[PDB]
Amino acid sequence: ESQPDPMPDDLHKSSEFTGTMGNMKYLYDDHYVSATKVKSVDKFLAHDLIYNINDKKLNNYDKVKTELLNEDLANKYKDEVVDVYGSNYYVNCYFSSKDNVGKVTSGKTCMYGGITKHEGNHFDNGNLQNVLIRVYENKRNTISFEVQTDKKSVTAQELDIKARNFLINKKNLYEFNSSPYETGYIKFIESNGNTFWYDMMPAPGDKFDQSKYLMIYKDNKMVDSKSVKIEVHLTTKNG
Amino acid sequence: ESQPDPMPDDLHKSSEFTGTMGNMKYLYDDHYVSATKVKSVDKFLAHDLIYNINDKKLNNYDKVKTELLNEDLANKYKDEVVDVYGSNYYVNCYFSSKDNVGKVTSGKTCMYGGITKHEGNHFDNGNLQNVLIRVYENKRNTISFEVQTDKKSVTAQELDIKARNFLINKKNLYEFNSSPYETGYIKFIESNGNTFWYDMMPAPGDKFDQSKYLMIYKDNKMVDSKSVKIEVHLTTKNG
Ligand SMILES: [Zn+2]
Ligand SMILES: [Zn+2]
Repeated sequence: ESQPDPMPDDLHKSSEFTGTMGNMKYLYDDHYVSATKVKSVDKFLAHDLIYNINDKKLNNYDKVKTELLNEDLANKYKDEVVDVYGSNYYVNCYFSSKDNVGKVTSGKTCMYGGITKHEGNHFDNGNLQNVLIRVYENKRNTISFEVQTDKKSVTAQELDIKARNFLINKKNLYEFNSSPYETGYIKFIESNGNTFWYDMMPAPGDKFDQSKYLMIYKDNKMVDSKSVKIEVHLTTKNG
Repeated sequence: ESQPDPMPDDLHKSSEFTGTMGNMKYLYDDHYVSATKVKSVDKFLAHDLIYNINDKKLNNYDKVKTELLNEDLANKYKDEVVDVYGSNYYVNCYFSSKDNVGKVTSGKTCMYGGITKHEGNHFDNGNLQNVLIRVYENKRNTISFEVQTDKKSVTAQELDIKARNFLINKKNLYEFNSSPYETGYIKFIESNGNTFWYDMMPAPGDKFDQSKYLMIYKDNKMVDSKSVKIEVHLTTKNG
């Protein structure tokens, strides 16, 4: 039922990415859209939902569009009061068919998934759940830290974003020019036996497409915060 | 992330099962445990939960034990008000360490999974959701029918039980001595892209172990009733 671990050549090597690593760092360093108790107002294409989410701090947007895997997954959340959490982008972000290619977008932002039902998804006493992350550097458990969440069923996105944010500060996961690591993947292990992973490095080439990379969250995958296990496996550029 | 379709030899052939097919038929023909708004009262082993569920019609039991994949999945539902639906058995059903091998059990019954949270899992107007089942006989769509459920997030077990029950009556899926079909599998396709299947035929040999066969529900797998697709693929013994 689950997805097997990555083989040597299934992973992206950072040395084969000749572009700016700061484009990857931008997506995980204190960067996220967070909304509370909202309902869908409109749709652009059949598989997406548009929301009226305003940026409090920077005020870079007042409307958010999130793409889902298909029409079915979108219509499931169309008229639901939900909470939103995910990594947004502006380059090649379209809300209408009259938008040209290369659009940088003004007060609107785009993202994938990051949707959870509001009703019945929070802890009884208004507490926060601690999720433990185990970090492996060259098959050696160097450090372990905890991220928090107010959700019982949380998207894999929220946990991954919070895990990378910490790693950028503590271990310099992503820097402007490059990365101290050659390969890296975040693996999720559910209490129902299901496992899956995400490639933490950008595809080979001199260009980085943010909207193409964030498609890994399109499926809106969720995990039980109390029982899920998370492992980050990294390998240094040296040895 | 998902499970690939079965290869020719991944499936059980009914001609290689020299036992009584009525043992398989017994588990799906108007046979199921159904409970409403209950909470766990005790535990036998670390991965299971015992409930006070009484049989209304036949009164064959007043206590039910359901086994889950592990301690984590069990402790998740330990203090939750839940609804139960699944296929039960009595042969080799133990509730204590003082139970001998081959126990037929009196007023107690055993099952796997079949657990869903009660709060926030029912349709707004008190309606029932119709789930369409597509039947393929020798790669040919012969018939299509609908099963019903009062749950938004239903276990794969409840749907499979209801699908087989209909097929036993309409197509004689399982009979006492044998089966008109050589192979058969029920495939689930989720709106999140995940797919998985179950083998509908008993393992080769002259003996049928009901408790070993029902372990396919141990993981307590659930699907979104409104968007899930179900396909039953069968092959006749002839051609
Ligand atoms: Zn909420
Ligand atoms: Zn209920």
